[PDB]
Amino acid sequence: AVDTAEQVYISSLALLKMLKHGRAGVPMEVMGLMLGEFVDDYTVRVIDVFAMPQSGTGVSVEAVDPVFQAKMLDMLKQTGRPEMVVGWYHSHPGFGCWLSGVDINTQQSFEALSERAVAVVVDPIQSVKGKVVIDAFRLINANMMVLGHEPRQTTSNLGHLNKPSIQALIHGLNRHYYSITINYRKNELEQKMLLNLHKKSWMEGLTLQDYSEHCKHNESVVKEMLELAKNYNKAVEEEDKMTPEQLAIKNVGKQDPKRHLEEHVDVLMTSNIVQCLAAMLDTVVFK
Amino acid sequence: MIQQTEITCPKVNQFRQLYSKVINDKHDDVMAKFGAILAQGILDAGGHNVTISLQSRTGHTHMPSVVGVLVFTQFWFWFPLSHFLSLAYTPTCVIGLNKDLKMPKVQYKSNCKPSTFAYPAPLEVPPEPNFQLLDNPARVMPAQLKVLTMPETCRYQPFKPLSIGGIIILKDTSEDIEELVEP
Amino acid sequence: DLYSRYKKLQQELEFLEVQEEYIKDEQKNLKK
Amino acid sequence: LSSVIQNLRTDQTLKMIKILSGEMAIELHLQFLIRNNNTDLMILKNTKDAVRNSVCHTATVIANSFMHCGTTSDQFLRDNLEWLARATNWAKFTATASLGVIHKGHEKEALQLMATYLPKDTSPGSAYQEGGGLYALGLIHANHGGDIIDYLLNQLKNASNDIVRHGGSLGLGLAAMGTARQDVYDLLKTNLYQDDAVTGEAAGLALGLVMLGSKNAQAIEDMVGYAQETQHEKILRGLAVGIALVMYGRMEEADALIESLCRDKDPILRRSGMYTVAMAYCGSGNNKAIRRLLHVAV
Amino acid sequence: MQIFVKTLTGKTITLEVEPSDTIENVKAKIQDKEGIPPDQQRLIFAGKQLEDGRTLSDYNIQRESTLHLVLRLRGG
Ligand SMILES: [Zn+2]
Repeated sequence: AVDTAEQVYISSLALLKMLKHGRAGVPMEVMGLMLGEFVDDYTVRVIDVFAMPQSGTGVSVEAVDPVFQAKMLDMLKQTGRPEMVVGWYHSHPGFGCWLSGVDINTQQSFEALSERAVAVVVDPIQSVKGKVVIDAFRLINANMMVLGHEPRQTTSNLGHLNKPSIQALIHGLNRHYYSITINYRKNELEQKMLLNLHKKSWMEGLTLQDYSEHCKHNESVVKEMLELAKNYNKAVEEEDKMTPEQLAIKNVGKQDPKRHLEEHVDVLMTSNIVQCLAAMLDTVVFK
Repeated sequence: MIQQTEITCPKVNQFRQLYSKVINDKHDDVMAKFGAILAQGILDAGGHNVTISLQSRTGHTHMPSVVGVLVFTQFWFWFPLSHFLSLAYTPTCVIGLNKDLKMPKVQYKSNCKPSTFAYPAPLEVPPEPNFQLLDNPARVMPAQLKVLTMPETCRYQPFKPLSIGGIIILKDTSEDIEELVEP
Repeated sequence: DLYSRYKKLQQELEFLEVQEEYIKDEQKNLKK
Repeated sequence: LSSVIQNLRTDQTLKMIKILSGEMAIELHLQFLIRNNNTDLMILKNTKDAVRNSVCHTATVIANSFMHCGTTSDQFLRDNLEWLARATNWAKFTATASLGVIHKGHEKEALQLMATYLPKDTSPGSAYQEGGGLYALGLIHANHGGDIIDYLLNQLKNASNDIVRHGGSLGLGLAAMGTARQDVYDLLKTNLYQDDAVTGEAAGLALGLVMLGSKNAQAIEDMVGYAQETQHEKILRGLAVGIALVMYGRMEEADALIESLCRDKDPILRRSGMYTVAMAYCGSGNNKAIRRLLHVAV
Repeated sequence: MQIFVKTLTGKTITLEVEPSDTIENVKAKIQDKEGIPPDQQRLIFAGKQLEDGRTLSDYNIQRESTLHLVLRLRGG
């Protein structure tokens, strides 16, 4: 029955609803419903996600009147397209991703009312540098605890798509629920135009760096590599002429090799060879 | 390593205990031991009687042996695809059948510059000759196909020069042929 | 053995001109 | 061989037919494997007892089938049948698939042996038994036409479940591998246009099997014309191999097709173009191909 | 009478209740047929919240009426 080759197909505009609704209420645990489609037994997609209003605190979240949900889904039928729900989500800002006490109670309610109802956990205050810790989990029945739990190895791609860390396998993994794999449904006329509007330019190439601070910046770059050249003179030649060990403390905890002295030269070329050639075009182009 | 002995490379016994280490350990992965239990069946495939090769006898290449191995490379995506590796199993026989039923038991020998190898014995541990006579349905390593020698003391000499394992005929020049047996 | 060696020196030359190419190509993408 | 046996018939005549189709060449090969046998029982016992309640029964029934391929000896299906009936739902599929690998080549004997297990009388609620059963009959009768293609063709005309549509199709494409019969080509086209999201791996592999080294003008165009509008990924991986398996050693006659799949940005279809340039170039020292292969490798 | 409880999951549950019954009886029947406690069920009739302190005749619920089943939504 249950496979280990499921991949949820979230859309790009789904995940942008997830982080924006999660960053909106940070200290109060936002809470919404996830709308998608079951195309077959073990691939599920989710493209558009709406939200629900909440009244919860920073550790638990309640709900509102249920006359809002059925009136929402009725109005989404006539506009765009209709679907049936495939799960739900929340935000766990404090800790990582595991299913709490009432989180497993609402999971039992949805997998009995609906079919399978994958739940998704989002940490909004972790997705900071370049990476996100979004994950989706899924309850397993407690009766099949003498046989396999997510058994029946069909493929071998289920091992490198997820590696549960020590903070994950202590709460519910793997005796209560299990994790599921996430890929991103990327296509054309959505992804290319996503970068055709964000990291683009027209006049940025043919624009001067305004020499009031350009050559002023090069003063404080020449003087610091001047001091590194003061440091470089003694360092290598004293090390080689005293002991030829090619080793200790000048090997274990040092930082002044021939890696540090040319990267300041590397920055100083790219900042100036471009800046020299940028002032060459407009002499020809602009009369 | 297929149908190879200790004298071919000493790393065979280093790997068989490497297989037994990672399959009799408890603190490993299912994915790690899955490659080990698969390596048990490949190394002893067919009872040391078949071999895999993308190359035929006469410089040509096999179509099903390439098909059998490239679909086997797709074992990540579907585990019953690994049954298709059996299409690349090629025999290592030298059976000298001359008539459509005549299978005489010709005792041909070999000549090895080292001592004996080639079909080791199973282990259960819980003045040497070099002219070993073999019958016609007998295995032979593909690396010792040139060091065999037809029996010059017998009149029965084959038509094609037996220099590479495959199938040949026996040019019978005597009278009163015998020794037919079929299980 | 004066002609069989002569083609083998070409194939060792042609492989090596390929083997110098993509490693030189890989170093660009490995900087990325 | 099928052409030269057709141009031959355009006794010593009947003697030279049988050796050009191949009947005794299987028989002496079968006789060679039933005489000589060196399979150690103890190692397989030393691997069986070191298995916990995990998924490794499939790993063992694929292990013995490799080392008893053509041995035609059943002893693990005889000493612990209760151990074989432990795991389920594809282990029963793989085990009856493994029975055909052990009987690698009989052409009559394994048919009447597996004539005991009819595909309507073993179990009504176990399609994996007959699914791996018909998968095993294709493994045994490989590259030998006759009644057996037509006997399996009529079974796929009246298949019950889609699991049965797998092992029937992989057996039927393997039994007609390289024949390019139009009748099995029509059945596997309309199998692909069923819009089924589970037999797409089954139809994609076997269609390249029956069209192996054919270079059809329309099969490649229909399969890449099908694998653009679909919305599953097993349909894309089945057709990934099948558009590679249709061509085998053309050496300059796929260079438009190799470029057409690498220029596209579907990741499966870029991956499938790499298998096609592998299969079109066998044993060749094409410096331009290895130039192109390693540039897109990095 | 026969009612059509149109749930929000695309599944219509047919029940055999009486016009003189209440909401707790329907909740108990749903719990017996599936496994959802009564406190986690919110029956909605034409955008109106049904209360357990009234009967089916108070909300003009006749034979074959479209309902809406909403479960208790709460996370932590
Ligand atoms: Zn939660």
